[PDB]
Amino acid sequence: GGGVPTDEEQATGLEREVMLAARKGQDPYNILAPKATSGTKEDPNLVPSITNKRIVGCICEEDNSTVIWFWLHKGEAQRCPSCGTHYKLVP
Amino acid sequence: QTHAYHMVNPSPWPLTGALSALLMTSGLTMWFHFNSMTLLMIGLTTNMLTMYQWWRDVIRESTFQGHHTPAVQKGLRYGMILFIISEVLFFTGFFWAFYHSSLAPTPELGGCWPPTGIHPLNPLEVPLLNTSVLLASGVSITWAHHSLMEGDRKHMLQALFITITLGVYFTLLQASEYYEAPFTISDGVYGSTFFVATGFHGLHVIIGSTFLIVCFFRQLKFHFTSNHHFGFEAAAWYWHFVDVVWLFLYVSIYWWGS
Amino acid sequence: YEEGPGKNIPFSVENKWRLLAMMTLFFGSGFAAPFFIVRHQLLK
Amino acid sequence: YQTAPFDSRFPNQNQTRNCWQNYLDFHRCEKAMTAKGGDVSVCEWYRRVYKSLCPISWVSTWDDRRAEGTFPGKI
Amino acid sequence: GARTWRFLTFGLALPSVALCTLNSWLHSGHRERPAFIPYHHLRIRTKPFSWGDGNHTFFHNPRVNPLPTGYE
Amino acid sequence: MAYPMQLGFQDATSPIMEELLHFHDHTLMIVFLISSLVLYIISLMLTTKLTHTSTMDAQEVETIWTILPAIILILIALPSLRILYMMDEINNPSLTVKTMGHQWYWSYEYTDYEDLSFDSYMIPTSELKPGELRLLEVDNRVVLPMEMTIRMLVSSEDVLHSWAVPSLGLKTDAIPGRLNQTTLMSSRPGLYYGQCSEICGSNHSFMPIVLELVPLKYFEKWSASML
Amino acid sequence: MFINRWLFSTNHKDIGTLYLLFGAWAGMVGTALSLLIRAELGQPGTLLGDDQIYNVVVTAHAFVMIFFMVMPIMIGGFGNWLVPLMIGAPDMAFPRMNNMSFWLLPPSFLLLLASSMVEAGAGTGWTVYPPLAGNLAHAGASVDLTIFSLHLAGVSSILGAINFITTIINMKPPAMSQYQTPLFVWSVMITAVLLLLSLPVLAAGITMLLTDRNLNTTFFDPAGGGDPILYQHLFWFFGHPEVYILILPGFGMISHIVTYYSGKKEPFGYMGMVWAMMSIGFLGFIVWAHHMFTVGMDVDTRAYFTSATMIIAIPTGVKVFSWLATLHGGNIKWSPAMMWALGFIFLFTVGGLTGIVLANSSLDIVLHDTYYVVAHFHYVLSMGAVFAIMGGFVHWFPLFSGYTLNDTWAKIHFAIMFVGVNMTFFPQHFLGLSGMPRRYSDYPDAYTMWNTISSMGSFISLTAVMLMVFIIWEAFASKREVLTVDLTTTNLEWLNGCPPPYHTFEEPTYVNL
Amino acid sequence: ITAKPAKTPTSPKEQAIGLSVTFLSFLLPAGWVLYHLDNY
Amino acid sequence: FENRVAEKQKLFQEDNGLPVHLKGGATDNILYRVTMTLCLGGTLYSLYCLGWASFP
Ligand code: HEA
Ligand code: HEA
Ligand SMILES: CCCCC/C=C\C/C=C/C/C=C\C/C=C\CCCC(=O)O[C@H](COC(=O)CCCCCCCCCCCCCCCCC)COP(=O)(O)OCCN
Ligand SMILES: CCCCCC/C=C\CCCCCCCCCC(=O)O[C@H](COC(=O)CCCCCCCCCCCCCCC)COP(=O)(O)OC[C@@H](O)CO
Ligand SMILES: CCCCCC/C=C\CCCCCCCCCC(=O)O[C@H](COC(=O)CCCCCCCCCCCCCCC)COP(=O)(O)OC[C@@H](O)CO
Ligand SMILES: CCCCCCCCCCO[C@@H]1O[C@H](CO)[C@@H](O[C@H]2O[C@H](CO)[C@@H](O)[C@H](O)[C@H]2O)[C@H](O)[C@H]1O
Ligand SMILES: CCCCCCCCCCO[C@@H]1O[C@H](CO)[C@@H](O[C@H]2O[C@H](CO)[C@@H](O)[C@H](O)[C@H]2O)[C@H](O)[C@H]1O
Ligand SMILES: CCCCCCCCCCO[C@@H]1O[C@H](CO)[C@@H](O[C@H]2O[C@H](CO)[C@@H](O)[C@H](O)[C@H]2O)[C@H](O)[C@H]1O
Ligand SMILES: C[C@H](CCC(=O)O)[C@H]1CC[C@H]2[C@@H]3[C@H](O)C[C@@H]4C[C@H](O)CC[C@]4(C)[C@H]3C[C@H](O)[C@]12C
Ligand code: CUA
Ligand code: NA
Ligand SMILES: [Zn+2]
Repeated sequence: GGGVPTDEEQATGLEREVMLAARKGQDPYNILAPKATSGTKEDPNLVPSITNKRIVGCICEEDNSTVIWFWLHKGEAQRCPSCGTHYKLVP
Repeated sequence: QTHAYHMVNPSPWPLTGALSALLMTSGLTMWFHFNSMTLLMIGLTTNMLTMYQWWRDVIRESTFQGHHTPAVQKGLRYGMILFIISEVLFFTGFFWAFYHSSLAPTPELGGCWPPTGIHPLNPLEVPLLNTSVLLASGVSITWAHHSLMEGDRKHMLQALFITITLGVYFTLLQASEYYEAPFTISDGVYGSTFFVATGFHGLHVIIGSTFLIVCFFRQLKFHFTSNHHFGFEAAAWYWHFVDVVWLFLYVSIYWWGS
Repeated sequence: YEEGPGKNIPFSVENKWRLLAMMTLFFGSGFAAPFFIVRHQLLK
Repeated sequence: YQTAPFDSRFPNQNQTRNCWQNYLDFHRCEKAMTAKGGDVSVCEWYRRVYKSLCPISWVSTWDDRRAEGTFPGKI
Repeated sequence: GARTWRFLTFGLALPSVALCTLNSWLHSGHRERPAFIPYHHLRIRTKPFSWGDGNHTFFHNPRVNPLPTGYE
Repeated sequence: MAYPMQLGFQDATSPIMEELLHFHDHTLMIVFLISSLVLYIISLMLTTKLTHTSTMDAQEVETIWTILPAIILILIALPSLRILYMMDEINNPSLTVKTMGHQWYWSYEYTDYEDLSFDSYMIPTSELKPGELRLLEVDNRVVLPMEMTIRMLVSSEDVLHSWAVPSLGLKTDAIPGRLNQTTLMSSRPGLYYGQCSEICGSNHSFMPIVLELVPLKYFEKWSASML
Repeated sequence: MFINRWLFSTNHKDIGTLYLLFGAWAGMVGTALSLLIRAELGQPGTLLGDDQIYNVVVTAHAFVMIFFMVMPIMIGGFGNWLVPLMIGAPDMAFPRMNNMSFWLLPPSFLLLLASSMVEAGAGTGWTVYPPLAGNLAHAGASVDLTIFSLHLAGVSSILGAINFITTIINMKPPAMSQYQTPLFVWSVMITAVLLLLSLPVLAAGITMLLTDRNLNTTFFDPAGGGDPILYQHLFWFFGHPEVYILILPGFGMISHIVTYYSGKKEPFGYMGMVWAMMSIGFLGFIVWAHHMFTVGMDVDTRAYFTSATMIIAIPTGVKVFSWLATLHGGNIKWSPAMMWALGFIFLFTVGGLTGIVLANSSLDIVLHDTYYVVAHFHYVLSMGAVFAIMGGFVHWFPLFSGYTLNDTWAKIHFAIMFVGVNMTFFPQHFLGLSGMPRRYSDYPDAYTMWNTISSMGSFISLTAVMLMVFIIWEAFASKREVLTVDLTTTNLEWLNGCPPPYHTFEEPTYVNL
Repeated sequence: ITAKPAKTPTSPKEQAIGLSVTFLSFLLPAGWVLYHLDNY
Repeated sequence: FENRVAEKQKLFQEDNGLPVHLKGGATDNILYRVTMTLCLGGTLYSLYCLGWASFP
């Protein structure tokens, strides 16, 4: 006894784009928290953007209540002004 | 946008809703004091038009346009939970009124509960039937839910139809008990607590039955998937809330208060 | 929609004297209302 | 008798039930005494206490309701 | 599963409704209305009702609901 | 009654009002000290060019900030609750008087022995006798025996009122269908004034209370003369 | 375009703007009402009429200041503008429902002004106690229009509370825990929980009053076995939480302003400040009967309500001391917003302490329904809630508008208001101790000096309100455009510029774990 | 905060006009009502 | 019945700039005009009713 559509058959618009991206392990709509690198100049945190700048929030140490916010610009890696952690924009 | 949230198209329904509230309140004032129903009937009409178009647009945005990502659905889940909590606290005020009056009956009542000259309904007659009906509807709506998750269109429809039929049965039984009751809303605090508490509950049963009927027609139109059906979950949560309020009324007003 | 200073508001700030008139009418009507309601109650 | 003494059944600021109970007790005792044709003077304590505690308008309203047949307490 | 909740719907829930419907059916029929007594805590009228002649409750039943002055 | 430029409580006429004055003195000292300490610490934080803007550890100091206030509240609660229970204590009154609130006057009933009742209305401003107080005098005062425990019972026959006599520490709400009890004991003869203390409509400002405290023998003859 | 933008909004900033305009207009109404009160009391005798016209003015004063000025400005205005920006969210969870929360308020306000125009008004007090508020002592439409006003404001705030709780729980960056959200965001979430739980109980109570008035119910009428004191319990079950609703967002704004103008990256003792606000919110539900110490409740009940009420001083003290510890070591900027916030810390403390005096049932016998209560609540509302609103307004006006205020004028405004509110309310302590009742149009002659001084104070506060309108005009008239804002690294709401674009965070913030 | 100089400077005379007009908009209507109370 | 959701998805995603409350076609405009006319007319009538009730 069937007759109920599935998300695979009937999901549309952004719901479907999220569904199809997650099957491929991709996160274009920023649903997941990114995992930090070591954050050195050699191994900077890689920050995707669809433009040439994005706001970073840096939780410098685990369980800090204070988030440090700054614009990251296309070009050379920038550093969190509190902890010095490196971030690089990947547009 | 590279987030998952819904930027809603500019909408007139918030304003029409706000104005329908002005027309219903000013309309009730005009009915209670100036002997006229005109404003009130305009407000009830605009309120129904607003609800229809607003929830229609929510279906357009979700089923037809795909804006209900998991993040959006999670927000609607919280919204409906919070709305149900607010309705619980509303009923809590009426239960407080009931216990206040009944635990310390004043001399005007004869210093007893039920008051002198009050002949309560037998809780083992229609009130017990109404209890069986709402509990039964809690079982059938659960059947409907599992049918939908298992992808069974025919059994979802049959279970949901049974659930609506029981909600209608309860409403007709309560209408008949209202008509047959030898006491009225003007029979002191007994009538006051009985009719206002059971009356708001009856209104919630009608609202919940309307929501289930909306889910029934959306199901007929294939709107729900086996995994995405928040309107059905929300109607089911609301329907359990209505059942649980009934169980508290039955125990408090009908049984303990008899 | 227009963005930026003086454009994210439902009133115009293009002319400071027209703005003074609009603000005068807006805050002035709020402040006046209770005096005129009291006058209304006293005149019944 | 000066006034109604402290009654441990009614120890709080709300004395409504104290007035009510003593009014009931007087009228129940009076009915029991008029019935067997006994003496209403055994009822005197209840009479003094309710007269001390109860507002005149309450007693007046209750007496009117006993005569009307609309008094809601059991006598 | 759906199968179990259907089993409960038809095997327990609707049989209960059927039995309570029987119970109510058997105890229906008009019981005899009590002597009218004009108790002041009942048939309250502080303001006329906004319908009818102002003196009838909304679901007034002439058989069992006396007015302030008694049964109609 | 209050006098011009008064800062504090009317002088105590009853032992419980005396107790409330001493309890208020103790509480006010605490309010003064905490208000003063906060203002002084604000002014201390704001009067140095020295800086320290790095993260500050909170937990040690939060012990002081919670314990010291907890101790201070206990030092208020102890005498507060001793007085609460002292007013509630069983006392054996010699006399019961009822007052009924009305729009806009008080009625009094003394029904221990005879049916004595009367209405008590404000003296209009234009009818004051020389030396009498605007908005405070009544035609018929509540005559009571001094140095005797009196049970006052308070109700209303219309809307809420509240029967208050500040110098005796008294305020009891007047609620229709309810009989509220308080006790009154005046250490002194004299005239003790109060004012309706629940919003009750057009003349809420204009239904005062005047107690007249006299020796028992005078109260008895007055009672007899008022039947 | 104009209708689509301002009547059909789904934008958190524009809706915040609508709330601030609405609240500003409401503040002018509430100010006029406050001056009529003080004009009546400014010399012995009768100015306007008897207690009915007077108490219509007093009642409307309270409803307007609470429901149309403070709640719309703090929650609807600052909450809608700042909450999404402070969590990097693109809007509220329910951007269309948000617009209905706003548009319910003009009609709510219209019903209150209708109450005052029909018959003789609702001269009930803002508590609307029966039987004075009943259909015998207040026959006709006035009280029903007041009830309906409260119903619409109730629905507005309930739907607003659902919106804020959902937004704050569901729409933060996925790496951001609740313990990485700013204190203002916490203050709004807790306020929203209080609204969600308290307003439905008010709705139930005023609905019972509506049915007693119009459908011959007797919830509050002893003739039917009802009890006027039941209404008081239902009202105050809402009413005590309501005062915490009025101050909590003010606490949140004070934390931000003190941190900012101390040159600090963070408030002292963040988790203590979260603990304190949650504690105050919880304790605020179990104390309501401190509004009922004279109604005749049992001694043990009075003992419980005394004790439970005093407990609130502990978490409140942690916040006051944490604000002082935030100032400690700061590079202090003596901005106008900092002046408001420092006035807040001191004057809120004084009103909180007179509240602890009132918490003592035995002393409350003599202080209840006197100007001592009026002094307590105007210290916490007219010098607490209002100082936090004025501080927040001057601090964030350049974010909202893209223009600067004249700081010298803003300091003048602060100085005048500071003198006027203290001159108004400090002497009311003396009137309370010495026994002057509440809701009086006239007083025994002994109370004349302090009533005279209080009324003179009210006129100074009027001068400050008039100057404030001029100061806002001068800012829009001059058009000084914002360039740089300091401390954006710990104040995300500023990082999109002044004003921010209509759409912010279309691309969300990057926050890693 | 830093800001640009005023795009449309408000001179002392212009400020006196704005302040005067603001104050009159509060004071004249209330003053008219209170002056006429006796007549009401 | 048959599943015609795909045909409603095409209609409501059509690139025509209409807001969702008008995107169904001419019937939406009619029901919008009826709603807003009753609301605005009703509100003007409520103001007339206040004017009337404001005097004895
Ligand atoms: C913003 C509004 C607001 C706030 C926050 C408060 C906060 C408090 N209020 Fe108040 N209150 C009102 C608004 C408010 N109130 C209103 C409007 C009324 C009248 C209602 C009506 O009848 O119309 C009223 C009435 C009212 C009454 C009833 C009085 C009566 O009618 O007889 C009482 C009784 O306890 C009370 C107490 C308190 C207390 C204990 C607090 C506490 O939350 C205060 C806590 C703060 C502090 C104590 C200061 C800071 C602490 C320290 C520096 C630490 C050290 C302190 C100690 C050791 C004591 N208030
Ligand atoms: C928020 C609440 C609040 C505020 C701010 C005030 C402010 C004032 N109040 Fe009142 N008042 C109450 C709430 C408030 N009040 C309540 C609840 C009662 C009890 C009612 C009852 O008994 O039923 C009361 C009662 C009351 C009485 C007692 C009446 C009586 O018992 O007979 C008096 C007497 O003087 C008084 C006076 C004033 C004065 C002179 C001010 C002045 O300080 C006001 C000065 C002006 C302002 C403070 C500006 C306000 C405007 C803004 C902040 C807009 C800002 C604009 C932008 C940000 C763009 N009020
Ligand atoms: C089968 C159950 C379904 C209920 C449907 C019945 C009627 C219409 C609306 C119902 C809404 C529910 C509650 C409102 C209050 C009262 C009605 C109680 C239920 C009822 O219907 O009670 C009847 C009385 O109705 C009366 O007065 C009727 C009065 C009609 C006008 C109601 C006034 C509206 C009140 C305003 C509501 C405010 C909402 C608050 C929102 C909260 C916002 C924060 C009982 O009849 P009776 O003849 O006295 O006794 C029987 C004797 N044979
Ligand atoms: C005679 C009585 C008159 C009184 C007036 C009230 C009368 C009737 C109201 C009945 C309520 C009907 C509500 C219909 C909602 C339909 C829209 C809907 O259900 O929308 C759903 C979202 O839920 C959502 O918004 C959830 C939205 C929930 C709202 C429900 C609220 C109950 C409302 C009560 C309102 C008044 C109560 C006050 C009483 C005092 C859409 O998402 P999905 O379902 O996942 O679909 C998408 C999938 O297809 C993708 O594959
Ligand atoms: C005396 C008479 C006074 C009565 C006054 C009546 C007042 C106003 C008239 C109301 C008109 C209602 C019109 C329909 C409103 C539907 C709201 C709704 O359903 O809101 C939803 C959110 O609330 C949610 O879910 C969960 C919440 C749904 C709430 C539905 C409406 C409730 C209105 C009454 C509530 C009273 C509370 C009773 C308890 C005291 C959707 O949010 P949107 O922002 O639209 O969309 C977001 C998009 O992503 C969707 O695709
Ligand atoms: C789309 C908008 C265009 C249409 C506008 C709406 C026109 C409606 C006008 C009719 O007015 C009505 O007239 C009735 C009688 O004149 C009233 O009943 C009243 O009088 C009845 C009998 O006369 C009583 O039975 C009722 O209790 C009582 O409310 C009724 O209330 C009132 O509404
Ligand atoms: C609480 C807020 C209010 C605080 C006090 C307000 C201060 C008063 C501002 C001036 O108000 C005006 O005063 C005039 C008198 O000075 C009035 O003219 C009246 O008196 C004039 C002189 O007798 C006549 O020429 C006019 O016709 C006559 O209307 C005029 O109407 C009124 O607007
Ligand atoms: C989209 C636009 C919105 C539509 C606005 C419609 C406005 C026109 C409504 C007609 O007005 C009516 O006038 C009747 C006068 O004939 C009133 O009758 C009522 O009042 C009468 C007055 O005598 C009484 O006979 C009765 O109470 C009753 O019939 C009734 O109150 C009122 O409705
Ligand atoms: C024939 C039709 C098919 C639905 C479909 O697959 O499109 C069936 C499936 C389930 C049926 C419904 C359910 O069986 C429950 C109801 C049973 C009643 O006997 C008729 C109405 C009733 C409400 C049915 C109407 C209709 O015949 C439905 C909707
Ligand atoms: Cu009687 Cu106030
Ligand atoms: Na006066
Ligand atoms: Zn960092």
